[PDB]
Amino acid sequence: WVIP
Amino acid sequence: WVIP
Amino acid sequence: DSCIQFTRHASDVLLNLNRLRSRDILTDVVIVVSREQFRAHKTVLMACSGLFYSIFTDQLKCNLSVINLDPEINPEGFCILLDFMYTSRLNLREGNIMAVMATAMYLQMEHVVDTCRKFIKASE
Amino acid sequence: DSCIQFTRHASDVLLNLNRLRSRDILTDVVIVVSREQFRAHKTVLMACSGLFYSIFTDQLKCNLSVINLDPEINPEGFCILLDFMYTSRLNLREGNIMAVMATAMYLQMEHVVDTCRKFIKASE
Ligand SMILES: O=C1Cc2cc(Nc3ncnc(Cl)c3Cl)ccc2N1
Ligand SMILES: O=C1Cc2cc(Nc3ncnc(Cl)c3Cl)ccc2N1
Ligand SMILES: [Cl-]
Ligand SMILES: [Cl-]
Repeated sequence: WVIP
Repeated sequence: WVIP
Repeated sequence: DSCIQFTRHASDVLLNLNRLRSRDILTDVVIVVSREQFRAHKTVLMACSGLFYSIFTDQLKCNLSVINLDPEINPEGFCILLDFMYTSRLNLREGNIMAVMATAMYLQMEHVVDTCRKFIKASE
Repeated sequence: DSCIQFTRHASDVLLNLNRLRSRDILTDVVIVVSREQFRAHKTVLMACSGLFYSIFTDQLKCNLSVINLDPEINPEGFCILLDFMYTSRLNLREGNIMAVMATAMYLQMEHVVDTCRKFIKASE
């Protein structure tokens, strides 16, 4: 999971 | 395009 | 093999599937979550969820145009997860995390369940 | 927004759509290319090709279960492009490049046409  |  | 790979292809396919969903093109099922209805493509639901994969591979349920979810399922939690299926983006907030995790557990979306668990553990 | 994004989600969706195609699950169209037939999902074809997007948004053609392509279309070139649609991997070789480029031009798959043009230019 990432900060887009 | 890339070499997978 | 000796194939070449187009890095952005999967993301471009998913973006176009979401554009078809927004315009209600070739949607073949309505998911009923209490008073709320959500139109979608059976193939995308199966590709994202262990529950939908089981439902639409069943010889009788594969032909249904309407699927009713368990009454304990929250429509907003379902909406957030349906948006994630079609975009890869999850709108996870303090006010919805419990409903999102419970819906992801029911829908069998293990990567969502995992991040909800980690976000909750950090708040404890 | 304040969304989180699952990096591998689009790739995982496409992998599952390809698994459904291989098992012939919820395929809703057969593409006829001379003597050869290819089963697929209308939504994936539309998401990958300008030609299929135009065909399946047409009010009469959207309901057809069989689509016949132009007789000049090579079945192997189509097969390679159908595999690319469902995997992001293009099996481009000296022996098939001309057929793959001509099929990609017909199918309106601009990124494929682009790499074929570059691979051909390099060989000249
Ligand atoms: O957490 C998850 C996400 C998910 C998706 C699916 N889907 C498929 N799996 C295998 N082949 C096929 Cl053909 C599909 Cl469609 C099944 C289980 C789970 N669990
Ligand atoms: O080279 C290409 C690949 C491609 C795909 C599509 N597909 C879609 N475009 C916009 N919204 C939607 Cl809903 C879809 Cl399905 C249209 C044109 C082209 N050209
Ligand atoms: Cl997931
Ligand atoms: Cl393309």
